[PDB]
Amino acid sequence: DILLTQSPAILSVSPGERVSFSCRASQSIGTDIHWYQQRTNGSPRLLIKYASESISGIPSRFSGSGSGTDFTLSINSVESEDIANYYCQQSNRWPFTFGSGTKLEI
Amino acid sequence: DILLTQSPAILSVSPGERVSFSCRASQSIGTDIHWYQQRTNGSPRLLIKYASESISGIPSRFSGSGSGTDFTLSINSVESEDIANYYCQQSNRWPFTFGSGTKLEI
Amino acid sequence: QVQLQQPGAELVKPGASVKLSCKASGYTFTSDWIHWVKQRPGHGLEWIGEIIPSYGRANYNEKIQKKATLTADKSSSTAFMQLSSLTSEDSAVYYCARERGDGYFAVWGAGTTVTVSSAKTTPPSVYPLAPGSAAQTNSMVTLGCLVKGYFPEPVTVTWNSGSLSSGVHTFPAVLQSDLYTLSSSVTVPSSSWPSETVTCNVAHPASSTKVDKKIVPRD
Amino acid sequence: SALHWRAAGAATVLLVIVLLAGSYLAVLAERGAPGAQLITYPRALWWSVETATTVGYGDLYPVTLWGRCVAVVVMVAGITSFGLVTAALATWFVGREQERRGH
Amino acid sequence: SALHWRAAGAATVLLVIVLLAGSYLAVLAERGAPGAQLITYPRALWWSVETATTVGYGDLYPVTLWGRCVAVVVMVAGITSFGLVTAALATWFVGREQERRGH
Ligand SMILES: [K+]
Repeated sequence: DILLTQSPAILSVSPGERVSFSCRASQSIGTDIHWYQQRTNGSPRLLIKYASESISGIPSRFSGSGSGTDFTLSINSVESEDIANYYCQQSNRWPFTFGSGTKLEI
Repeated sequence: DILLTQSPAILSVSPGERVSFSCRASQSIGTDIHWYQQRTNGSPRLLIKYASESISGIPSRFSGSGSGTDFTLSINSVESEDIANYYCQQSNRWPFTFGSGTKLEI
Repeated sequence: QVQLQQPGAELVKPGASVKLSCKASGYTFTSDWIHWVKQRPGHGLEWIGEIIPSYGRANYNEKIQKKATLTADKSSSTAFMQLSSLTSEDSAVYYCARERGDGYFAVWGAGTTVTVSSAKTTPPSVYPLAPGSAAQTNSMVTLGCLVKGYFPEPVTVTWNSGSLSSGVHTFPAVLQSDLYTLSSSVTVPSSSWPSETVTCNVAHPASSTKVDKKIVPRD
Repeated sequence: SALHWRAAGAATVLLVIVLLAGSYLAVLAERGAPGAQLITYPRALWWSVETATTVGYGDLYPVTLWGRCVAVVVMVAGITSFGLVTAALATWFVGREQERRGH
Repeated sequence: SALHWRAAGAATVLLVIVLLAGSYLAVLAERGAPGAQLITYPRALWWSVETATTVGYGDLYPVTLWGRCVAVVVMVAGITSFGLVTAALATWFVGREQERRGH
C-alpha cells in the first residue's frame, strides 16, 4: 500500500507570509493526489484535486503543484481562517491512503 | 517535477587541466539533458544538447557524456575564457527544470 | 543577427504591473515555443512559463506564485509577458528564449532587468579618471570613468564605442541612499595615449540615455 | 487505376497527415501536464507511428484527456488505413481468381 | 443501405457500449485488489480504448481474474469490430470492381 508522508507535522508561519505543505509518496502516483482541510471540530474539505486543479469555492490563495512522488500544497498569504490540519490522499493505487497530517500554526 | 542536482557548487582547477561538472537527475531522463554557460553579466549559451551532441560554434574542448540519471560536462584543458556558471536542464518530462549551477574557478 | 530583442530595464512601483516584450527574428516556424526564465541577482535560472505563438496556448510553472500572463502577436513576431502586482521578491533579470520544440533553448535574449522600487529614475553622471600630474607611466597606462548616482540598474559601459575590449574591467555597482555607483577601468599602451583617443560610452536603458566622455590628461 | 488502389494511396497520404498533425497536437495537449513525456516534436512523431501501427511499446503515451483523444484518432486512422490496404489486396486476389477460372 | 454498411455501424455502436461497460466493470473488478491502478472511471475508459485497439501501452492493465475476463471481451469486441469494417470495405471494393469489368 502507498505510504504518504507529511513532514513536518507542524508548520509555524507569520501572517501574510507564504506557506508550503509537503506530501511525499512512497512510489510514483503521477498526479493522483488530493488535499483536504479539517478545522477544529470540522469535517474534511476538498481544497485541491489531482495535485493542482482548483475546486470552486476555495480561495485562489490555495494552489497545488507536484508530480510523481513529491507534492506541495501552497497558501499565498496566510490568514487566521487557514488554521487547520491539512491532509493529502492518493487515488493512483488501491486502496486510497491518507497522509498523516500537517497542522498550520500562525 | 524532476530535480537536477549540481554538486559541487564551485570547482577549482588549474590551467590546462581537465575538469568535469556533474548533473544528477532525481529520476531517469534518458539523454534529455542540455548544458548552458553563463559568464558574468551574460545570458546563457547552449554548450551541449542531449547529453553529448555538439553545438556548432562551441570549442571542441567541451564534451558531454551520461545517460539515465548521472550526467557529466567535461572541458579538456581549461582556460580563462571558461570561467563562468554552468547549468544543466532536462527536457524529458514537463516542466523543464534547471540545475542549481556550478561555478568554474581557476 | 540578434534573434531575440528584449528591452534592458523596467522600473515598477510595488503593487503595479509591467509588460515585458521579446521580438524574434531569424527563422520562425509554427512549431516554435517562446520561454521566459527569471534569474535573481546571484541566484540561478528559474523557468516561468512557455507559449506557442502560432496557436496562443501558454503553460506556467506550477511551483511558484503565478505572477505572469503570456501572450503573443503573430503579426509582429513579439511575445509578451505581463507581470502583475510586483514586490521586491519579483526584482530580477527575465530572459526569453526560443525552443524549436525539441527540448533545448538554442538562443536567449539579453534579458530585461526589472527593478521593483518606489525610488525615482535617475540618469548617471559620468566623470573622467585620468592620472594625477605626478604619476609615473609604465609601458601601460590605466584610465577610467566614474558612473555616479544612477537608478535603477543596469548601465552598460563600453570603451571607444566597443572597439576597445582588451584591458577593461567594470566593477559591480554599490547602492547608497537609493542611488547606484560604479566605475570602469581601461588599460592601453602608455605610448598610445593621449595621441590616440579614449572615450567611455555609458548607456542607461531605464532613462533612455547614452553619453560619451573622452579621457584627456589633466590640464 | 482501380478504386481500391487509389483508396489505398489516399489512405496512405491521409494517415501521413494524421501522423504529422497528431505529433503536433499531442505535444500541444501534453505540455502543461506534470510528468508528461510526449512533449517534443520528433519523439511525438515516433509515438504517433507506434500508435497507428498498434504496437504500443510503452516508452511514450499520452496522459491528458485531449492527448488521449488525439491518440484515439491516430489509432483509428492507423487501423482503418492498414485495413483498407488489406481490403484492397483482397479485391486484387479475387479479381485474379475470377480471371483464372474464366469468369 | 447494404448489409455490410449496417453491420459496420452496428459494430461501432456495439463496441462503444462494450467500451463503456468495460470501463464500469473493470473498475468494479479491480477495486479491492491491492496495487491495482485500473480503479477510476475516466482512465478505465481510456484503458478500454487502448485495449480494444490492441495498442497496449502498459500504463494501465487489469490484475484480477474478472478484470482480465473483462479485458478479453473488450479485445475481442475490438478486433471483431475493426475486422468487420475491413470485411465491409472489401465487399465495397469487390462490388466496384465487378461493375468496372461489366459483370
Ligand atoms: K500492441
